[PDB]
Amino acid sequence: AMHVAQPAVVLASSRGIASFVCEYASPGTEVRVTVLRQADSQVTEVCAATYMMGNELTFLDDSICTGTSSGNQVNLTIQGLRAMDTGLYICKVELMYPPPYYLGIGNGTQIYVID
Amino acid sequence: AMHVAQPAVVLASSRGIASFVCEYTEVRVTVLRQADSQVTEVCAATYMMGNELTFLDDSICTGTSSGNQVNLTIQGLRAMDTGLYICKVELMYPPPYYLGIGNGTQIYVID
Amino acid sequence: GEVQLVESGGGLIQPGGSLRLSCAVSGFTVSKNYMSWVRQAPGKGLEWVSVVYSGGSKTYADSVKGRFTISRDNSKNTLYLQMNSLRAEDTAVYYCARAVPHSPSSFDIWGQGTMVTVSS
Amino acid sequence: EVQLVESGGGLIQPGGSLRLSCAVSGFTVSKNYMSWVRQAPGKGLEWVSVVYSGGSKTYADSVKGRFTISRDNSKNTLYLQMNSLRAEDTAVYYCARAVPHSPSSFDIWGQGTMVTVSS
Repeated sequence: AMHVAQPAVVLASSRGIASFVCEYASPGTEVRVTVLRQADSQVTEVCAATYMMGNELTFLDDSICTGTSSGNQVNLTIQGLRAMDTGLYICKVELMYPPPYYLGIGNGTQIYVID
Repeated sequence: AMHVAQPAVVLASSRGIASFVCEYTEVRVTVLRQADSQVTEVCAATYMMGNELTFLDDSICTGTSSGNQVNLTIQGLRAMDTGLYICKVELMYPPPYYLGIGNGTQIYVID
Repeated sequence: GEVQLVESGGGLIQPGGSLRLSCAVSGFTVSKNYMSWVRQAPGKGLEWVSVVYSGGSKTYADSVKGRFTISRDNSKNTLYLQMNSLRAEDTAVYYCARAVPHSPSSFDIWGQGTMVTVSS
Repeated sequence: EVQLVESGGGLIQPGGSLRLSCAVSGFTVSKNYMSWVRQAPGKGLEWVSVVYSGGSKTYADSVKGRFTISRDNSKNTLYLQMNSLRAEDTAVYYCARAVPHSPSSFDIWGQGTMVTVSS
């Protein structure tokens, strides 16, 4: 059992840039963080990053998300967001290696995009 | 959305046991502990109303359900486990899907 | 407690053929849990193919409805996916998981997967 | 427009050695994770080796001491050195930007290449 922290609410403007932090307790490690958007039917994988502690983030996603790692957190930035992209953005944190494998799901950050 | 009701305060027993009821079809109930902005899925149970609910791990939480509520019990609590314990009930199937997040049961564990 | 989801029974098949994927489970009782079959087609995202809930009620994606049948055997503690009338659209990696499409859980466990290649 | 091109597979005598190559165009192999996964006929996939973004490497118990995963940065390629091959190593071998823990919409799989062990 691990914990995941991310702010409850973030606002973005017409520039379409939103930033939030996904924080987790590392008891060790190789990390994968995935950002999920709560669509009415299912979750949508917005972006994913992997990295080893101390290294820069490797983004599988094609330039939708950028960010950095600072110990036990990742500082994410989403761009291209419009008003209808408003929703709950959940980051899934996987501590993959060395074992044991850990999975954490955050409460999600509500992103309100204005104009 | 949906309304979920749980008591504001609960004091754990001497043996480190605390009980509370979550008041709300295939249902998943998750107990979230909220320390700061951090969330921990302490335990999770899935059931269809009328069945003995099955926990995804049976070492922390026990419970039962009677119609419109979950009678949850958490064992092995120490003072460090004192905090806000959020009750999440999901009405998964049949549709539509409902996500109800309780206000949170503040569990105190003395000594 | 270590939980194991061991898949099997995939492979290559000609169009119109049938296949029966299995998912051998140890660590939880299958007949008293929810499970789902998920697949990823080449150059596509995760598609949730079928769900069974703890009581026994089942859902299917409309792109597999009437051909795919999700099943669980209480004696073998195994989850099955009977795939009939297979087409080239069903070529994917297939996973079982103690998970649900609606929202993720910290208790989601996934199988190691199995390749399904419908081709001729 | 990511692509994974495989090669180096065929027939080999038991006790022999092969090297599978996964030619990657789309992402940097040196800064990504990748896995070698095989499916023996009549069975599910088996994850035989993983390399994580920072170079850390694991192997399946059935394969430890016999296979070696490696990545060449200058050629952006993923290699699986196979050695002391037995009949059980007969399978279709895939390279994938995936991890055995959980799947992802960003998982990318090679087309697969067949390795046969016949005495």
